[PDB]
Amino acid sequence: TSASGPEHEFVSKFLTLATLTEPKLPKSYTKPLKDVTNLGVPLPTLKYKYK
Amino acid sequence: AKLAKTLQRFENKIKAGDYYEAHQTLRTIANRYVRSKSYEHAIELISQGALSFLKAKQGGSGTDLIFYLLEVYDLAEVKVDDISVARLVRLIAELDPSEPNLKDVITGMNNWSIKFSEYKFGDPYLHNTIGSKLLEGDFVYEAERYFMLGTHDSMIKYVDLLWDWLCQVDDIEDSTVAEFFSRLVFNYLFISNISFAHESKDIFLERFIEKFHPKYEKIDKNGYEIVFFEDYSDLNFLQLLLITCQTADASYFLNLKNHYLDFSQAYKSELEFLGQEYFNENL
Amino acid sequence: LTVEPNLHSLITSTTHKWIFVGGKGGVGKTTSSCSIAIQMALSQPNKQFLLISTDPAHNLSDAFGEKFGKDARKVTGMNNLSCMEIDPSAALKDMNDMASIPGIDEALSFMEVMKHIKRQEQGEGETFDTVIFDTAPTGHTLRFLQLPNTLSKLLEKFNVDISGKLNELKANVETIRQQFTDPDLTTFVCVCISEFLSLYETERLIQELISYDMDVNSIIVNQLLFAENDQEHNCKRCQARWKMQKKYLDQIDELYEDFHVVKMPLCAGEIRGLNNLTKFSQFLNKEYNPITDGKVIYELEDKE
Amino acid sequence: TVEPNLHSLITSTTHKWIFVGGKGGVGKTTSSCSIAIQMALSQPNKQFLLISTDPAHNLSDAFGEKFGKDARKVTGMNNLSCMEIDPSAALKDMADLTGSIPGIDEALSFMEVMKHIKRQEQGEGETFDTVIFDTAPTGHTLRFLQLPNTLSKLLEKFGEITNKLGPMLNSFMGAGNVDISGKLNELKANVETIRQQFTDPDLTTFVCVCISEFLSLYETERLIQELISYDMDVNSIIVNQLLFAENDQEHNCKRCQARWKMQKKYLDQIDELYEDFHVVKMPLCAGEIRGLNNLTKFSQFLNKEYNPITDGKVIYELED
Ligand SMILES: [Zn+2]
Repeated sequence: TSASGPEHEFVSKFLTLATLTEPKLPKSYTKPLKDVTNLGVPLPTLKYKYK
Repeated sequence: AKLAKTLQRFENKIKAGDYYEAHQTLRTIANRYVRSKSYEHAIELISQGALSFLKAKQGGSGTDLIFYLLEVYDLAEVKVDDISVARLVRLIAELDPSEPNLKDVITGMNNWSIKFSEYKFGDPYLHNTIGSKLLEGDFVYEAERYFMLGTHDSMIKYVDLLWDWLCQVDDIEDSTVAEFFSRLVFNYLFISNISFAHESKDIFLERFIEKFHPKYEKIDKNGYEIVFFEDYSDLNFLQLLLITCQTADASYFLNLKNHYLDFSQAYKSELEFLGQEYFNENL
Repeated sequence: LTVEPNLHSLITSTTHKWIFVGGKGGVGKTTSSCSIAIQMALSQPNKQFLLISTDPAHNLSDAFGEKFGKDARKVTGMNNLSCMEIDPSAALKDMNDMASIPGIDEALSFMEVMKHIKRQEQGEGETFDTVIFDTAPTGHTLRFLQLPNTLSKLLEKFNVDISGKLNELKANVETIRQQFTDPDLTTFVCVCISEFLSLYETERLIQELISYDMDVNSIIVNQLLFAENDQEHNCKRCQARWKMQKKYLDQIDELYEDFHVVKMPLCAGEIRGLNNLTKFSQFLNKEYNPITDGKVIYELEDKE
Repeated sequence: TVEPNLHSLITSTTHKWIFVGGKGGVGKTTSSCSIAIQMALSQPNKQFLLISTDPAHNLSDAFGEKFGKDARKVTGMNNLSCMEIDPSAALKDMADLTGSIPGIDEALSFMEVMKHIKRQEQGEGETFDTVIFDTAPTGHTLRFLQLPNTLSKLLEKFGEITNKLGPMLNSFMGAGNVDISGKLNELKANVETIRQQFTDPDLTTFVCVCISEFLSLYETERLIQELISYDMDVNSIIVNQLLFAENDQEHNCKRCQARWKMQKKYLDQIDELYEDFHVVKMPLCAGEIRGLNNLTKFSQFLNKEYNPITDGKVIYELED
């Protein structure tokens, strides 16, 4: 189970580094939809049909 | 007092199944109001008329009258507000999801809401209802977009369709879950709704855990949580990616990408955009 | 409730205080105004009715064969109908001599006529329950109904300071409009003839009235031949004319399905005096039937 | 002594364009047909074209033969041809500024009709000496006559603004800079050419058609004022559908007698308002007149006034 130790180490450390200060934009931040001016990028089509 | 009467004469003709006559009568009357610039009267008459055609399963007539309504909305410069949108919501309810013109009708409604509000992409509350209709017609990708641009309730509905869709997939995998999950993270990051990004992630990952029992441990630091998966590196990347975007710190973004070289390639376009939006990476 | 080709419901209505009659161009307007007034007075003996003309041609005096004017006079032979003939342009012009915005002229003109009516009720102790307004054939006399809206927008955008005057005038008109837009208090009966130009002008009038939020669902169609039915089929000229009239009657029936479309016969001798006017007027209340009622019409012509 | 007929017009050798117009079922098409026939009969050495732009195909109905986009001789005439077109349909078969600027739509439409005429002459269909234009009942088809003035004032405003600037910004802004302006000036020049002839009273006139009734009289005064504002010559009025009831009680019951009374009232008004016009008073015929034979018999009263005492037999012979 702990064979994924390498990636666990990285996640652990990275999370600590990032959360050392309050992230600039807080979790509850929402850009007012009135101000939203573009979509970002099309995501790929899924191979699976929806039914 | 006269308006109530002509709408009764009309709904008599509709109970009788005289749909051509009903449509004819209403059009004469509506036209006269439109011609005399009596727009409130036309709006009430037309909308009511459209409603009873739809209730009577006369899709063609009802849809035509919805377009007529939108024409008058545009003519009378009807601004997006609660009453304006409610007329359309009440109509969307009666629309058969199979109507051949569904997408046109919805685009008509949305386009009015763009022109007469300050939303580039249209009123969110309207989007919530439109989304649901589209999904009834199996127009999944269109529903996704409208929900994305919707309300809190739309976010819940968005998670539900995606979750239902993942469950429909016969051959589950490691990369499969991420194909669906990544859509919430990316889309809500694209519109900078961090709150919906977090909340959708939470709902989705909890359901994933409760159904598939993956191996995981919750890592918690300063009030933030990463669900560390043993077999879903994709999922780790996507969670850390979100928090990275919140910080707007290029070095964290770089660290994150350097660790997950494959995901950096896989999400190349998405990451270039996030780098621009959150970072400052314009070329 | 299916819409009867007569004015019965209006004639016996107890709620209407203002009945307007209008129509452009030799369409039997004055006869129609007079006939509506007579029918209402006869059907409602307990109420007092005023028939007022703002035509300068003194048309009501001509129609009844008595001299009417600025002072209300009972028509001889009636206990409950009075007539007035005024000229509001002339009344304004004398007032103005004694020294940009649409609807003003018309507002001040119509306030004058209201003033005169109210004054006439005061000085004779008889207040009128309903006024039948025979409107002037030319001009847009009710255009002032749009004023409160035009002027309210003007005030937002905003020597003698006229703002107070403007607001008072807005308030004055809004008071009128409250009653003129109430379908139970006020309605407009259109008068026309079964011909292309008249039908076109009637559609215009109706649209004008709808834009004022004035109730309109009555159309009197005059001068109908009913030529197939009289007998003495002699007159193929009349038969050909009837054919054309039927064409436009069909158009009216389809355009104004929800209106009271009342179809009135042509009478050879133009109808004058109380007696002839009441006999003819009855067909506003109960439809003329050419088969059965022809002899009534011929009596009038026969009498000359 | 301005004569109550169209004799001087009918025998005129100078007119190339005769317009006929009137709103509201006033006998317009019969009047156009009658004018064309009278001119053709009185001037056998000339070739005449009667053209309708009414989509109802009224001339085909009036003569009882099928006419269309291609000029056809009316059967029984050596000298008269008929055309029926639709300029809206011709234009569609052939943009914001057409809506923005008044007269443009009408200019391009009318240039199309003239183009079609000229082509029809050219492909061995004879050159026509005079065209009788049965105008469409609706719209302001000659509004283009105002265009050269509207457009000239627009080019001055264009000349004031553009020549303010540059030439850095002027040359950047101008790809095809002269081009759109070239097109406007060409169109202005095209219309001014037409106007030169349409405002020439010896080349062009408009005959109004009406009935002796209040609304028609009112619309006719409006029409006349419209034509004066285009500088179009107008001094002919045909008044149709007159009963002259006092002169045949046999055909004229008291209903008709009463109607005639009313008609006389408006005839008197016309006589006083249009003292200097040729006011031609035409009799009602009960049966609407169709075919060359009936149309030529009736049409003669445009040239020499109908007299109800003397000519009544001619009219009552068409009725049966
Ligand atoms: Zn007759």
